[PDB]
Amino acid sequence: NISLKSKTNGSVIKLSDVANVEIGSQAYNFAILENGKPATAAAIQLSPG
Amino acid sequence: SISDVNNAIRENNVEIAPGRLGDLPAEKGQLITIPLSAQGQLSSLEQFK
Repeated sequence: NISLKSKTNGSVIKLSDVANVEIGSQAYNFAILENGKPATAAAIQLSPG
Repeated sequence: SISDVNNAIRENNVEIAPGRLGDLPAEKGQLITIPLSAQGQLSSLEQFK
């Protein structure tokens, strides 16, 4: 419902009329299989010494 | 003014961000990804004049 000020006729349009708003991931780089099924994981690297 | 000579160079000698074509929040059935870029800057003396 963030209102946008049109420049053609001076209307009042919301954000949902020119876009699509959803909850999604921040970056879409990596994905993980584990046995053929989608999951997630984290890789742990040990310190020097 | 000299602030107008400075602003004319910033508009006309600009660095455009490259991007890709087919980045990973993508459609279903996309086969080819390819980088894209645009030459925004100037190169010689004749363009600067």
